[PDB]
Amino acid sequence: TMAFQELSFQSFNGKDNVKAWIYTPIRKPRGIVQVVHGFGEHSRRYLHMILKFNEAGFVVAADDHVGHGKTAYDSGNWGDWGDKGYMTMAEDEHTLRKIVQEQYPDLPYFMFGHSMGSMIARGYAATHGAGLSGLILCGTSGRFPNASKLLPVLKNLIYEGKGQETDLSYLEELMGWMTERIEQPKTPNDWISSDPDIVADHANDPFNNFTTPPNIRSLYYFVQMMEIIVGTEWAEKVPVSIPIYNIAGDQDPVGQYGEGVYAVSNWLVQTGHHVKTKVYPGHRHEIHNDRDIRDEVEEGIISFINGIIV
Repeated sequence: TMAFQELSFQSFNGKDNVKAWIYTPIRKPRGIVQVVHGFGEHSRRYLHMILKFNEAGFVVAADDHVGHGKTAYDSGNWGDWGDKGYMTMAEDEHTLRKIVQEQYPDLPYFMFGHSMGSMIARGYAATHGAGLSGLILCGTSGRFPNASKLLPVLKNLIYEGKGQETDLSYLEELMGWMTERIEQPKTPNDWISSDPDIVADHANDPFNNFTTPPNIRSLYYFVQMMEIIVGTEWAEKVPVSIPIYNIAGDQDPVGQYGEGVYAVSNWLVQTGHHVKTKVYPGHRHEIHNDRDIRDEVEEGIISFINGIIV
């Protein structure tokens, strides 16, 4: 058996080589947690959480998705998720899962996803959820504003040959509203946290994407991933054998300031799932990075997982 590992595998899109890591506990492993990062960030922002999971006895698997992190940094491809459709990221998560479960075949397996990573996790739980012991969603979305609107527009642009073109105005339409509750925001990303130092670190980290907006087909995929997970029509597809932990800050626009986070919990409860929810008052998107609650947020996830393994 192997401990800390660097690995890589070919993407579902057939062109990108996905960079990934496995972190193992020193104690006898009790479970696996697969960590799925969000839009424009990367998996090594999560080292603090990963080490907490390691010290709880959990193996941790994480990759940098196509267009992100070391995957984008090594290839130079920051703006194209490829030509195989919106499930590309969920399929790459499935590949990493099979790799880590080949090394640890008999452990309870949990998936954690933050932001777009919770959208990937939610779609994954509806397509590959067989075998999951638990699902943790952080900073997830309800019905995301303007997403329905851009879907046909982007789809038409694709069939017109514009798929690999880049246009910043579509992302700004999708995302530009998100500082709306913030008095005088210094940056368009101030909604990630009310701590300016976290926003500045996010901006200064070269493995986050501040160079290239995603091209038109990649934006299409993003909006598809937002829309395919909406309502009980999505929730019914998630096996009720998977309990769900749903956490967010109530100043977070992604989840409509607590309302859409509880809407998602309701969709799942309505369809027969066991759901535990926790909304942290007065916090924006990245509750797991806010330093005044970070330890509490991580302990809550571990306590949820321990409750299932027990």
